[PDB]
Amino acid sequence: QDDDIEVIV
Amino acid sequence: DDIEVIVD
Amino acid sequence: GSEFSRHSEKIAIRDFQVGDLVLIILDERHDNYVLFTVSPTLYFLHSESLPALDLKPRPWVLGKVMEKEYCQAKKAQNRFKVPLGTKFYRVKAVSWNKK
Amino acid sequence: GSEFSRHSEKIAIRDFQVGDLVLIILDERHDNYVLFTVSPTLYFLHSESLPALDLKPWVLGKVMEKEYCQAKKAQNRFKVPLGTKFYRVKAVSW
Repeated sequence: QDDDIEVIV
Repeated sequence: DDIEVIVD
Repeated sequence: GSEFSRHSEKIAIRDFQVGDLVLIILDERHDNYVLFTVSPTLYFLHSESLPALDLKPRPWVLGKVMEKEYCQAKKAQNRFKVPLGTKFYRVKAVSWNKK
Repeated sequence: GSEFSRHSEKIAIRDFQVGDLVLIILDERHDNYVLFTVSPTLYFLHSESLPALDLKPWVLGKVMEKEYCQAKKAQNRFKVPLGTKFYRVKAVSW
């Protein structure tokens, strides 16, 4: 479901 | 005078 | 002061004190601006304060508390559309950008 | 923190930290609940948290977690342009 976004760290 | 101040 | 900061002002929500940052919103059923609060008590904005907030009888603004007076409605018809005998506060405020 | 202090808490409006009290509002333009903020950055309420706050597709909540995110598709759940950076916040009841 978190396909339209990416977590950036 | 519709309202009254109790404490300021 | 745009970077991460620890001592930014936060919005007061009850037991309002001189200097508190507050969220001022229109209360439809009383045709008056009020403080956003979790208190059961009504905190009405003083009429003297609307020009300093760019308000005319718009949704919301941020202000700073200058004064608060505890009041009672003495007439059934009154400026705040509250029942006779209601206790409430009237709050003077200025824009958020005053220190 | 102490009990009194926990009661006298105020609403954070920027630089959100775990434990902050926040005001959550529906942002119809972005099809999501967001944290009320005076920052230009968007802080979305994580889908996982809506039931915790008695929400179903304002409320007060306490920040539990935050994640920094970038939109990787132009059509995305958040109705933001490709490449927009924003936060997603998990929150619990106050």
